[PDB]
Amino acid sequence: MGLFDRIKRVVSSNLNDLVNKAEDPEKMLEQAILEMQEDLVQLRQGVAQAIAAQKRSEKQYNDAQNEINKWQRNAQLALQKGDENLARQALERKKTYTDTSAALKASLDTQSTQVETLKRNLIQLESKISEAKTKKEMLKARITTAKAQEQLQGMVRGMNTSSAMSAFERMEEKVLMQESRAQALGELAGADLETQFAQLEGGSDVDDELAALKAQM
Amino acid sequence: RSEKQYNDAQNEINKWQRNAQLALQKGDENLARQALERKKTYTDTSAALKASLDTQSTQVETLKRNLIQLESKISEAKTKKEMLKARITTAKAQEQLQGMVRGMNTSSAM
Repeated sequence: MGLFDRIKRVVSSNLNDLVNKAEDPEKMLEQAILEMQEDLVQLRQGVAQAIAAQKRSEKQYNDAQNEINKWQRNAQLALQKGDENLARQALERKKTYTDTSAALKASLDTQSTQVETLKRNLIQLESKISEAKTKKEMLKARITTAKAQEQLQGMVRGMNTSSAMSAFERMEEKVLMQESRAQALGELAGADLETQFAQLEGGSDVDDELAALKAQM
Repeated sequence: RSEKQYNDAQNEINKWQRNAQLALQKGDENLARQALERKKTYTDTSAALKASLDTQSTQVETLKRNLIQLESKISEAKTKKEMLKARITTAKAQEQLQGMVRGMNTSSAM
């Protein structure tokens, strides 16, 4: 058991590197965004359920409030045309209705309080997804730039990592060597001393003539 | 695209402030409260988005500079190519100078 663990760790490292070779940032950076949005959808549906529950609760509040006044008006009618007992019954019912309405509003308040937090959380979700979507577009351009920035960095005369400039440097070297050979075929001939001696006298003639002509003028 | 989104958010912030104006004129306090609450979130979003637009511009600056350097290097290489072509065509016959000396027989013409 102290050896099978090691074997399985080695196998797992093999497989994990075999996979991490396949991952490609350009497509993964978009699949991640896709899944994030797909989950935001379900969160939205949950918030929708919560708000619907709140709406139903407030509708019940409204119905109870309406019936309270309905029974008060019917007590009015009873007292007008009926007797004291009928008004007593109507008022007794209206009391229970008012109690129910107050008790229900007491909870409607907290329901609204909770819905507020839910909506705020959803807003934060949307902001985070937007930021991630911006970063995706930034990094895609970074990728497409770095994929060829090597073709700047190979421009230096030293490194041969860019065959495009390597086959240029080698050709330049070959041409320079060819010209050097053709020229040195002269110093082999022995004309270098003759050229040096001739130029030791001919070099300053132009300057001397210019100076003399300036003096004359 | 990022800066366009910034502009849209900035526009809608003022739109909601104006609608709060209208609510306070004709409506009630709760409507203005709702409008201001929405405008707060819009302003927060706009500021957060500009915070990243800044760095995006910073990166684009470096990218453009690198491209400029690329173009300069290619121009220099293109100049060297034309220099070395003439060097080649000269050295291909400079042997017909160097054979002119009385000693070497490498030039059958002389």
